[PDB]
Amino acid sequence: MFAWWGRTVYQFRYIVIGVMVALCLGGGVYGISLGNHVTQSGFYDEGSQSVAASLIGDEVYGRDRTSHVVAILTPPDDKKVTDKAWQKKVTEELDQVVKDHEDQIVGWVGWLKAPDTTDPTVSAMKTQDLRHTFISIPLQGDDDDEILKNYQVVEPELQQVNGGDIRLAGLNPLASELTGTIGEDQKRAEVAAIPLVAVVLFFVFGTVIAAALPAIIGGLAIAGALGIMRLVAEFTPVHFFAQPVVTLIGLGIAIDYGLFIVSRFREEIAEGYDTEAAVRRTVMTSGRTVVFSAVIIVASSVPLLLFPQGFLKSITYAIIASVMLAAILSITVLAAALAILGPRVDALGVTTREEVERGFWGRLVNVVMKRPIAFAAPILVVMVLLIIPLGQLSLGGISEKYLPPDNAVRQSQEQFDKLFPGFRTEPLTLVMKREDGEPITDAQIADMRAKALTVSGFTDPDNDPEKMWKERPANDSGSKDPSVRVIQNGLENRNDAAKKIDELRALQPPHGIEVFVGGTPALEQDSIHSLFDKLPLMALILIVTTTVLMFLAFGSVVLPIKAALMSALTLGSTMGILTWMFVDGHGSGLMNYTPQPLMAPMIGLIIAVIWGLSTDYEVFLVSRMVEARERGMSTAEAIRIGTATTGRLITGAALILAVVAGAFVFSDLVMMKYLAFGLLIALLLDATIIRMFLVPAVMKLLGDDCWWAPRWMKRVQEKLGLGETELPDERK
Ligand SMILES: CCCCCCCCCCCCO[C@@H]1O[C@H](CO)[C@@H](O[C@H]2O[C@H](CO)[C@@H](O)[C@H](O)[C@H]2O)[C@H](O)[C@H]1O
Repeated sequence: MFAWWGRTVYQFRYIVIGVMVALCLGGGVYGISLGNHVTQSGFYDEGSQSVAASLIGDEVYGRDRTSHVVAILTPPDDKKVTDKAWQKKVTEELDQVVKDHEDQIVGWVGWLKAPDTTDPTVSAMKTQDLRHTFISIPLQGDDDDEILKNYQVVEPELQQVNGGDIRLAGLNPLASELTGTIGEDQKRAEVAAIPLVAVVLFFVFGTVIAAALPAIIGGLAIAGALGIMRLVAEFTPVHFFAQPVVTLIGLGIAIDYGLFIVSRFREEIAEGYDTEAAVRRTVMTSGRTVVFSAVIIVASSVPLLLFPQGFLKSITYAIIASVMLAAILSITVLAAALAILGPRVDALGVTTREEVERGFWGRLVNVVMKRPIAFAAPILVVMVLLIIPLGQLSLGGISEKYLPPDNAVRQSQEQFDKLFPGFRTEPLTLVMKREDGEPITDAQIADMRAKALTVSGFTDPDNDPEKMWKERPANDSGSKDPSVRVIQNGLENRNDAAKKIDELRALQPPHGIEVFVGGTPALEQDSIHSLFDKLPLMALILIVTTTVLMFLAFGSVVLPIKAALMSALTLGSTMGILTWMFVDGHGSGLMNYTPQPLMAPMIGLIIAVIWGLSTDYEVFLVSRMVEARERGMSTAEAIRIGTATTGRLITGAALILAVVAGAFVFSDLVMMKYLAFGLLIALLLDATIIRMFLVPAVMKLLGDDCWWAPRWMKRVQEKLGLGETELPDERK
């Protein structure tokens, strides 16, 4: 199968370069417009009750646009807000930007619009010392994405009022700053990561052309991957986070895939094979290894589709499209480029000891295999102790804390929450709905409200139980159906969300009406629950599919079960350190972030990426161990030769993916630091502790058992065209 494709990619080398590059280049220009068709929601279980409570509530009471923008206005020269001359100056500036942007702004609302008023909440829009006052600027739009795109049209002119002294906070100033970290992370990779991976590529090949090919394949991969997702956006929504994942993960392992193809090609050239025979032996070995490695990551990402979070679904599609296009380009464009170029892939040089490290790998493995229990036992018990911090796992939602504490937009929100306490609330909603269609009586409301007061832990700023669980305000865009009435109240502690939500759902609603418990604490706790309910079924599918794929890439049954254990150990040890640094705070003062509960759908993603990544690096290693073993060599020889003919490649393939990960660990977005650190930690763990010690030690204990497989299972692999674990007699 790969032997057949090895020679066909040489006979049609000119057209597979022309056609496949054209598709990858066509998707690039078609993918430039991808940033204009992305959404920000998908963190909640869309088929849950808290979401239903939000759909019903917005349909009846209307969407709330009061929290879109809150602008803190401060008069210069210590003037008080009662300065009539200053009020006239800023109101005209506000009336001016609304006049110029009627299509983006509904209007502005606040104490300035009525300085002499008797409304308490409007009079609370000013501080007791008359030095600050805030306004609400509701924005136009039918969904949260159109609203945010309207705030970004007016923010510069809005920021210029009051001599520039205006603090913008609320839902949209933060969302602009959160989604803006994406571009900050891309530009940081284009000026700091892609130059670093250029000098890493040159120190493995010594010539510019051999080093430039994996980068070209990686560029063609993301170019064609951004085009695939732009086509996906024509049918279903896609999230903003799916663009960095293509750069953070797809661009990294695509260069890794293109690395084993070019290295194996130069290896066959030095052995004395001609250009056609070389590209066929790489496809039978590295090309086969890369295809298996790509399908494994796919098998690591599809179980996330069991999870109902659309944020996850959009990301799996980006991982699938990036790793598969990478493998396809590796055995098409790259394999044919090596066929056209040939040994003048080593021609140019930098002007335009490789055998001594390969011996150091042999010496280290012989030390490991000589006293293996002295290496396996201390390593695996240390990794188990690194899983202990995972017991302190807490889960939360998005807030202004996802930015560094020195972020101006975050500070403007925190300044609002201390000058004007009471306006910012996260209430749990009791959405009452009658199936009669008849109005809900005032007694039905006071009855459901009386049951909500039997549940402690709810906010009471007035110090009166009669003022608790008020009705939600009715905006002028909602159909005031008296069949549906909702009452809401916030919590004294967010940590009581899961507890108090269950206490509200346990209340017996009035005879005819049915109650839906919603609010952002309910939305968060329902996405948490949906992940950890299908997390075991996800892990079951994740493990059995990756294991059988390695049984085909290799020829053994115990080797895939070994790697699964070494991948589970690397997983738990990596997530325990992350819980130790992003939840408990160890490393927050240096990396500039605040420890806080994690986004629950993000632990599902980090499980998928780390697993498929650690398995891929096991496939890169053992593929040469089995290939040497298939030549009749002993187990200790197959091990040594395995981790010596690839000990430099796997080392180099890890630094590249670590550099691009090291560029996202500086992201102002904290959950990107969590993801990029997870790749950085697991990469170092796999490429050093696992590869150099735990793999040779455990395989030495097993001996010839390492390669064993039942016979009725080896012929199946053989039957499919996947039994090319060993090469043919060739003369060169
Ligand atoms: C390959 C890996 C396979 C791993 C298999 C994992 C199986 C499932 C693990 C436990 C499942 C239960 O999931 C449980 O959800 C509740 C929801 O409150 C979490 O509760 C935790 O988070 C929520 C939200 O902050 C709150 O309860 C509180 O922060 C904390 O107690 C528990 O921490 C978690 O244990």
